[PDB]
Amino acid sequence: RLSKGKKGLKKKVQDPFTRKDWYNIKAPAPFAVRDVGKTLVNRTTGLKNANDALKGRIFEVCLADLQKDEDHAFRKIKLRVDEVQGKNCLTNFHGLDFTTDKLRSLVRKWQTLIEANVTVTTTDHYLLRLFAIAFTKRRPNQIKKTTYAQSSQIRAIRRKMVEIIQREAASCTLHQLVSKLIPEVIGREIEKATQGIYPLQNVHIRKVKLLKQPKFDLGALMALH
Amino acid sequence: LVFGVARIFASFNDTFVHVTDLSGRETICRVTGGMKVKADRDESSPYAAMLAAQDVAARCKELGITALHIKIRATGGNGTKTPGPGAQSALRALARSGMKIGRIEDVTPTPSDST
Amino acid sequence: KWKIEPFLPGPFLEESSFMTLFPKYRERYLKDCWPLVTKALEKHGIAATLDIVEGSMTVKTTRKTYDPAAILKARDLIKLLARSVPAPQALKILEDGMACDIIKIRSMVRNKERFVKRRQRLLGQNGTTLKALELLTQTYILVHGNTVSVMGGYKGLKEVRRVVEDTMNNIHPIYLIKELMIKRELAKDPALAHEDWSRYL
Amino acid sequence: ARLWRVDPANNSYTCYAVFTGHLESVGAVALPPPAFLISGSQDRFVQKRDIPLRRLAHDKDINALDISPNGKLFASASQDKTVKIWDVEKLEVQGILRGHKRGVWTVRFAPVVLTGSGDKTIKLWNLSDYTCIRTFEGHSHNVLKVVWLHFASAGADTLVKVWDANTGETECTLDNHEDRLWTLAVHSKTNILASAGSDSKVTFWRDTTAETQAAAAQAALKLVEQEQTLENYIHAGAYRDAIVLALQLNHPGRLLNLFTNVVTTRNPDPDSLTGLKAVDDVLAKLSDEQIFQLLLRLRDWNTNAR
RNA sequence: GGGGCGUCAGUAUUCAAUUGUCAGAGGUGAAAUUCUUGGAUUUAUUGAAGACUAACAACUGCGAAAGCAUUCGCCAAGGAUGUUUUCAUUAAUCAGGAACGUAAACUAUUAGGGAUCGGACGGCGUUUAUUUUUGACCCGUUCGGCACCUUACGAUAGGAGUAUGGU
Repeated sequence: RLSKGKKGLKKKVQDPFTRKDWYNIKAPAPFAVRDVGKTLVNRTTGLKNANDALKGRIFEVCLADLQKDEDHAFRKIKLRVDEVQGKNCLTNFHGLDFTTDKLRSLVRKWQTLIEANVTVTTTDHYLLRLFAIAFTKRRPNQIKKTTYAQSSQIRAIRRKMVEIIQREAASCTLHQLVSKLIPEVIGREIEKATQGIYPLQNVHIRKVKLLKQPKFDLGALMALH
Repeated sequence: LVFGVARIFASFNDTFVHVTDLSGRETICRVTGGMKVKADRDESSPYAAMLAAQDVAARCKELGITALHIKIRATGGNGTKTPGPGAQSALRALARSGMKIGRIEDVTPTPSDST
Repeated sequence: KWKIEPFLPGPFLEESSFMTLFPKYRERYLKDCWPLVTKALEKHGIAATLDIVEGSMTVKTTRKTYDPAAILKARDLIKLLARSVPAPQALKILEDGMACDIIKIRSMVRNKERFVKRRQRLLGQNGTTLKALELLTQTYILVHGNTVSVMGGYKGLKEVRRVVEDTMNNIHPIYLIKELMIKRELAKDPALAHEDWSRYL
Repeated sequence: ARLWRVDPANNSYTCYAVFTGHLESVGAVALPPPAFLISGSQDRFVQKRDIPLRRLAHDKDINALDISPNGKLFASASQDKTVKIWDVEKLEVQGILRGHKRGVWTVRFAPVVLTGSGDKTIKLWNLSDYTCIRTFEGHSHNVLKVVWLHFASAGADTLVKVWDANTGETECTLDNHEDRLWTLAVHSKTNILASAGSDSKVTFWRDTTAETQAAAAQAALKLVEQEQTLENYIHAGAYRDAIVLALQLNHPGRLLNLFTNVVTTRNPDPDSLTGLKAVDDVLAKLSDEQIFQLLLRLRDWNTNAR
């Protein structure tokens, strides 16, 4: 009610929403829905055209509203945007992140998690990091409370994990990699092939991070959309 | 239903009701907690959060988004990792005045090793 | 300015749900303390299931939930029930003015025997210093292994945060309890409502 | 900073004098074609420049500047609780004010210097000793403007209050505005105050003390005249006009004596109600407020059995 | 999760830059110092630096002790087990000496059992396994070791008041 400021500090307020226009967002190819939202960006003119900012921004959106399935209430993906059309905003994959609620919801006591990081490069020369997490399977019809794998057994599990993710992510392009990440084929094959060393309760890939994209090609970027 | 992303920074000293678009870049409207209460003691209070959420929901319904995805956080580096009263009271007032809520997530900065 | 009213009256589009994982020794106690939990969460409008096969508590917002902070209350409730707070206290977080906090104290002492001594010093002789802290701060303190889980009002959360850090940093909790008793005596009379109280502690 | 002409009998307004000055914001301007200009600053660079020089004064941002009508003195006020008077012709310094507790906001010269500060106080200092002659309290926020009369001080507690210097106690207070109050202008001929602030309203006040003093004077004149004509009617025995004048003068200890006399006159008219036909006539021709006031005295006379 | 050297990450904090900002922010029981229209706190994205390695994390593991928790590589060393392995007293103990280095504050067996981890062996079986390896789970035997409980087999190791007279 009473102000607090110093002498001559409140400038005359200008309306900031005259200079703002909306832009619908379309998702790339392998996701089920395409219209995902709307972004309020500044009005374009000379001295910083707004398409530079639209090339700069990224979005973070969950997978439930993309696949229309609430099985994926976790695994928030990130979408860069590099292209613009008329009242449109075409996007591309940038990363895939869990929610910290599920990261707390997976860790139990008296069982081992095994973490593995790889820096793998796809055939389209995108470098990316894959962070996989894998919790140890408590075998039914057992009595002992702690399902501890030995340390050498953990090292063998991590070696097989990095071998699987390298051999099944080095061969495909980025669109096929996202199409394999969506129903979690990688974690299923790690679960299938590590059970001769120590059975694992659940293998997920908890993070995907795209580090460098050396190409801007509208041909493949529009072949997505 | 145009989903805007509401960052609610609920600390013990002041609450920040902040509304952005889906990007995170362009702030639509923010009302801090202390600009609605004359007392710095009661700056972080459920009444302050209720007033801030009512003003933010009024501005965003004048702009016509009428749907929010709410991300709640607190001081998380060496802080408390728990939201103050501002989070509960702001979410209550925000959905009590219109504003179909979408996805709720508590995105607190959790250090892997701080000090 | 500080009191909070109960919610009088579909505010959810995406059907929210949360999960937490517990071990077997908690699976027994949760299996025979669960109907109290699902009774109060049905009074709040949130469906709460328990899975003894995988070992998972789930909450999910139903069609007829109207309080939107109820999902945060329920998420904190299943976090504390996983972290072995007793069931009436975990259900006491569902009131309006309560909040929980977890204080990680294992990072504060490099040594091990010194850490065990300082944790037992925080717990006190026959629990008397711990329940004295609970009385003076209106909190529920549970010295939980490497962590300390406290509940209560936000003021009490801040004071027990300060007391737990100062107990781990070799200041005695009896000294801190004397400090809090002096602060209570000074805040009793509002004739000394705004001075610097450092001349008394 | 700049100097504009005001051409009243035209629509022509020009900004024909401009001053570059220093690198920060010109905070305040003072004026003794005009003589010259003294400009203050957001930084510590105070300057003085002629119309068709710099100096260091304080540590923080300075606030206000004021000239004497003869142009021999000049004082500057700032946030580091010092007020500085210096020689205005040369680059010399005449001294320093010792300090106003938190930070001084406005100075004023009397045609005696006035300092309004960042605390809820206001002081009157001299040239001779450079000490405060007077100190005043009573505000609830900053004061931010002190104006000479023909003194007044605004506040930041939305109240503007006037008082006098030789007495030193508060004369009057004024409570029109909304949230804040910033500045005060004055009519130079008569005493008219123009108060404005962060709120958009500007209020113009005029002095009425001379008018209400004249009204109270003529009221006491009429009072002593009609009180003596009441005593005259009592001494003469004109009970009628005595009773009318007593009901007008509203004091009843004589009205009761007139009523006891008129109901015991020892020679009553036979048709009359109270003995006198003229008192019957005025009791018939009483107004509503006089009837109600007479009833409010009648209950008090009816209490006494005498 | 023994040590050294390199390497790889992870957040968080600080600092800086780019935008959207647009009136406070920060502390406290209240305040104040301070930062704040050249835009603080906040929102997003990058970059650098230094630190540390959450949750897993234990009535556990390793090291003689202080101590030791990110991945991978290299370098020696060490423990226990097994062997169809060797010299046959080399050994035990410590005078002298030698290497590693803000705190305190409630305190010949015991006789087995239940857990625990490190081997080695055995196996009715569930899951790897498209079937053999092999591993996970369950069980038994055997050495070895941190700790629990029971039993001992036993043991054994001046203060407070009140006065009186001096100084």
